[PDB]
Amino acid sequence: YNHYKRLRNGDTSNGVELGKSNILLIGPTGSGKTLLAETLARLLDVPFTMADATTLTEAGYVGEDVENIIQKLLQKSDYDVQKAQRGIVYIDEIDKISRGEGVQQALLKLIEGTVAAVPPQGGRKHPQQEFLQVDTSKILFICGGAFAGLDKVISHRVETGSGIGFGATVKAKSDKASEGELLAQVEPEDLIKFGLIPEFIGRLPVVATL
Amino acid sequence: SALPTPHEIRNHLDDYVIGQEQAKKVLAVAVYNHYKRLRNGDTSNGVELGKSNILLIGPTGSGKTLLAETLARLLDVPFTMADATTLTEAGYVGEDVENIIQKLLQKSDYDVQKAQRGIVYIDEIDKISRKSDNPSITRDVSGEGVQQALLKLIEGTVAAVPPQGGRKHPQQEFLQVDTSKILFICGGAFAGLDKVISHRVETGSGIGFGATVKSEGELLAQVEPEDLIKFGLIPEFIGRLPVVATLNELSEEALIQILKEPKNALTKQYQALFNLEGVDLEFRDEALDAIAKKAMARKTGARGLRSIVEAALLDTMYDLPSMEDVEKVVIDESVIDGQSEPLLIYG
Amino acid sequence: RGLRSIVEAALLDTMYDLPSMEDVEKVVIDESVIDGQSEPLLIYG
Amino acid sequence: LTEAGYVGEDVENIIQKLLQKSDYDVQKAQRGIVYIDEIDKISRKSDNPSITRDVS
Amino acid sequence: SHRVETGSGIGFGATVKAKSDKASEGELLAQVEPEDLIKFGLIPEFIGRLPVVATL
Amino acid sequence: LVPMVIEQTSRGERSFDIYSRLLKERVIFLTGQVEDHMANLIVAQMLFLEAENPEKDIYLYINSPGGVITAGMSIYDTMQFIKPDVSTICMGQAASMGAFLLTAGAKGKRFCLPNSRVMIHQPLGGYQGQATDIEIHAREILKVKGRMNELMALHTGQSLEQIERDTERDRFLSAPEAVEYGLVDSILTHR
Amino acid sequence: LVPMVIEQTSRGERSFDIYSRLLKERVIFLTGQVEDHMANLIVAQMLFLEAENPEKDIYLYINSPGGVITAGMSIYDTMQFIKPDVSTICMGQAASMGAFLLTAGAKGKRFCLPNSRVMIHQPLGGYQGQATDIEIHAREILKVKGRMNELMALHTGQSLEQIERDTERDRFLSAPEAVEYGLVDSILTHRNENLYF
Ligand SMILES: Nc1ncnc2c1ncn2[C@@H]1O[C@H](COP(=O)(O)OP(=O)(O)OP(O)(O)=S)[C@@H](O)[C@H]1O
Ligand SMILES: Nc1ncnc2c1ncn2[C@@H]1O[C@H](COP(=O)(O)OP(=O)(O)O)[C@@H](O)[C@H]1O
Ligand SMILES: [Mg+2]
Repeated sequence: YNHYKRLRNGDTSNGVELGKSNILLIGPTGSGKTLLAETLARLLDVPFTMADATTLTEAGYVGEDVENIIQKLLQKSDYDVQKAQRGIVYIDEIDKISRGEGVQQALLKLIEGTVAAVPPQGGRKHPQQEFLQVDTSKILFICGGAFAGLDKVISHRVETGSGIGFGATVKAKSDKASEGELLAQVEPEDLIKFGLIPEFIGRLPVVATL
Repeated sequence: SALPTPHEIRNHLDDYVIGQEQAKKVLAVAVYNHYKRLRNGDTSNGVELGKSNILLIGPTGSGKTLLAETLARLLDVPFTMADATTLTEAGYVGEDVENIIQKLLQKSDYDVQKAQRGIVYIDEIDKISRKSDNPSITRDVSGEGVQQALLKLIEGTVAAVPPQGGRKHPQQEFLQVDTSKILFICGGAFAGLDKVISHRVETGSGIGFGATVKSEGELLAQVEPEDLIKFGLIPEFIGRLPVVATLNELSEEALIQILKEPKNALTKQYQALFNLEGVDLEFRDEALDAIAKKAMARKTGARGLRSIVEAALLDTMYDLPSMEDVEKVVIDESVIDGQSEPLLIYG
Repeated sequence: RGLRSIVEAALLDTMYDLPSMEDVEKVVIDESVIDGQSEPLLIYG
Repeated sequence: LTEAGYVGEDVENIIQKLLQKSDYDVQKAQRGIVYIDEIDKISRKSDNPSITRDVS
Repeated sequence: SHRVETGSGIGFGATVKAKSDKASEGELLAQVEPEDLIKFGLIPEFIGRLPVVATL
Repeated sequence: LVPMVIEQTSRGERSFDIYSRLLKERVIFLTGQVEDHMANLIVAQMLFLEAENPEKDIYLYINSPGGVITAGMSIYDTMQFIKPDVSTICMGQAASMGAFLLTAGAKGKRFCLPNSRVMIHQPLGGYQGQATDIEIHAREILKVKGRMNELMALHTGQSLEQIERDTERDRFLSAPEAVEYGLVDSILTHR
Repeated sequence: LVPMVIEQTSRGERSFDIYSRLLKERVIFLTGQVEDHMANLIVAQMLFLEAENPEKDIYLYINSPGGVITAGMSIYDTMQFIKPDVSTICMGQAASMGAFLLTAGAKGKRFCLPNSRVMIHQPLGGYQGQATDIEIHAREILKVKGRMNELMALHTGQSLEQIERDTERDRFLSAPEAVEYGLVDSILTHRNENLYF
């Protein structure tokens, strides 16, 4: 609502620029991450595309790969720059790239906002200038992925730094209720230990946990 | 058509940046000189003005990337921002160093004559430094291989740029761009440089009896080229970058200023969001101090601030549109902690 | 190339405030300026 | 420059630049001068066996 | 194989697996999931458009 | 031999010794006779754990037939000096010094296994020399015995007189007996 | 067997020994009998720490029944030589040499644990041979006793006569007795109620 409310008032005459807030979705597999993004796109008639970070982990010509995402959105958007700029982008398996620092650096530039050149309506050959210039600053990006190791990290911090002794609470029966409450307490510090980049976390202030 | 003085440029930077005086002076002086060197394109005299490139050094969340963005707002000439981590040695599939100029052309509507007069900010330059060198007899692609390529680019040479989103190949569809007049601002958050500086300043003689025994921003302000050589930068690269500007770390007081003093301050952004919705938002001074401590405790710097505010006002922002007859919202220190909810005034 | 760095640092402050300054016709750089003990001498005319 | 088949560039490109200066007058280029800077950047890393080919 | 095989143990009680129990492509393609196809080089969205997976 | 153990971190798999892996989880072992070197090692582990995170509880496992007193007191003083609560667990047995350290743990964090066996007795000593030095050394061991009994009574909550009567000779106690004596808070029968 | 610990540095994780990790925090341990080798090791550590940071205080924990004197003098001289204030702490016990080193710490930075016990006595020695050599060795140990007593009086602030009377035979002292005798400055009963550091 907030992201689109800003687009509704693009000018917002004041001495204030409304910075975009992206979302980070944490949860297990099949918990409904992609469905939430898709359902929003159905509710709000905007183009929705889906990308996978693992495919992009190659770290070769990342600019072309990240730009392709935008190109995919334009096809669904019917090559409408205005409609495409309002689109929703969902990125999956963002945890896998963490340890690919170069991948994160390329991604955050796309998340922060940049101008991308996409060839118009395909074509055999077209001049540089003809390429459409779309801005990613106005596009909402949702990053998802399951962080299995992260749960243990939170426990090591929030709870006693144990897990091997007698007193250690390892009464784990795969209930997953403890894991859900523990992930709710997720903070940027926990993601840092998992391998994410602080710059990337700062561009994903909103953290939703399934 | 008088050019803006550095004082004017610094005033513009102050609107968005807080706490970096030396870096602001350097950038303002560099930009002013840049405009002067371009104005006298003919330069009818026996002198050719040579550019002085900048080198920004500062911890994360200090304002390096932000300073670059602010210049773009007040820069007539094309400004582009690039990342050095992608860049790879020619012949390798990662990326090439000519892509930078390509982005610059896009900002100038592919007007070569307008790009040569541009400014380029290269981020994450420290990543290229040989930190854990472990000699590269096989190859050094992400590090020393990139510095070597940039040398002529910074110094000034014609660069073959593909038309758009292409890589170099036998194809002759290349337009030549000259970087002799392009200004480069290489910014990197050098990690461990302070230790190198301290070693030089506190080298001492030995450890025995006969031997003699001897702030981050203040320590970094004593940076010399030799400190950078040991960090993994070729002497040639520093020569290309004469100027050096240090950025001190953000204190708790600075974070409080960042919340309200800037033109695009976090507090002002949310107030505008509520104001267009018909509601008034007020942040108490205690709340701002509380937010700064939370960010400092989490070691998230200024970036963390957006998250603290979003979480605090999540419940309020959810119920506010449906809520009616609500004219003002007040945030207290307790709200940031989560013990209490923000106070609402009904009219 | 080192020379460019030294000259830039010594005149960094002067270049910043020179356009704001008025009635300044000459700037003199002494040996002390390089060391940092003193500041450039400005002549007003 | 690269090793005749890789993405970077071709050595012949040099001559192309030379022709540009001579307005594509071959006879005027064949007698030209060329300066190859950063020639130390292309060198084996003190390795005679050359385990892998150095394209750059 | 990597996804669904955890290897074998070493003790007495552990179940040692020989080459004959390698579980090759025959009877191993039914367990396939979209994640395996993506690693093979297909697009995730492409798989979603083809829900039916007839295995021979 | 000490078997190595791999710990799966975020990216870098780390090889650890079986005893170092547990130390990373705030677990210390006190095995064998109590001497100065092993005691110094335990003290170093306590100090290191305190520096890392002083608000997390520490665990000390005890299987020892006892030993010198000075070393045991150093361990005891360190546990009462640091901020982290030192949870003592008895495995196998805990003699005089082991028991003094066992009962010295944080209140409510002293455990013992069901088949464990605790033993308490008066200090031991001796001297050979002139009568003057003998009289001096006798007072010292006597002062130590009185001091030890006071501390034993303070942690168990029993009467100093009762402790003195029970320490005149070797006294054995099972896990249930220790629970009713105030030595150990609770027994860990199962998980 | 000494456990190995991991330290998270800027470059990455690094493995260190427990005794070395503590040394990184300016902490030295003097355990067991005082000999030349262990004393030489302590000397090396003190010098290394002084060069690292000559302003910060060095903590030295002492749990030993004493030993050779010469080895102790080397450690003592090293402590009085370096600029850093060597904070001495008593764990378990401190015999003649241990006590001499304990009281030799920096003024106001000498601590003892509540249940520690210090012991002081005159030097021990002996020789076998001709009467001439016996007299020589006797005078030397006597000079050592005089020098040791003088230093003990200087640090504790007591009178040389009082020290001589108390060192003629084994004298035991607890933490409170040491404080009133001048061997130690204060006691360390806890970390979060004294904050002497
Ligand atoms: N001096 C400052 N004034 C105002 N806002 C600041 C300042 N420093 C940091 N910030 C805030 O922190 C955010 C991130 O700061 P950046 O300067 O972009 O980080 P950085 O300097 O690029 O460090 P890197 O690029 O991650 S190594 C900005 O978007 C601002 O909101
Ligand atoms: N809460 C839910 N309600 C309805 N369907 C769900 C829900 N959660 C998951 N699904 C089903 O799971 C699929 C999407 O799973 P998803 O969350 O995208 O997995 P992952 O998070 O691993 O990508 C959809 O086909 C959808 O039908
Ligand atoms: Mg940066």
